[PDB]
Amino acid sequence: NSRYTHFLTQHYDAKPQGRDDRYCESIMRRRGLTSPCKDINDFIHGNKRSIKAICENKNGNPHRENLRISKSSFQVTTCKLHGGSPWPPCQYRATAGFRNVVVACENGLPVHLDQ
Repeated sequence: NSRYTHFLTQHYDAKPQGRDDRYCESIMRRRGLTSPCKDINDFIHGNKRSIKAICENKNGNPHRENLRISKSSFQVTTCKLHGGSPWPPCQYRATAGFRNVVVACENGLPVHLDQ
């Protein structure tokens, strides 16, 4: 698993078209993160197998206490809440970045994104 499933719902979108403010506003609503508005949330893009592989030597290294960092870089879109209210409509500003990602793994599956 349930935590791996939750990780995908909250943090994975394979192939976005736009990666702009409108995208953030749409996907945050679709993934159930707007009641109340989540303040910051990252979405990782690309192939699911590469993300799972962070949990193995194939695409990851030990990081800090009990986390793992990816060897490869990923396209990641950060959505940051704008305005002063916790309640909809939730307005977001998007950053379309590219970087290594840090996760915690359990039984070989990512279950938490650091962020």
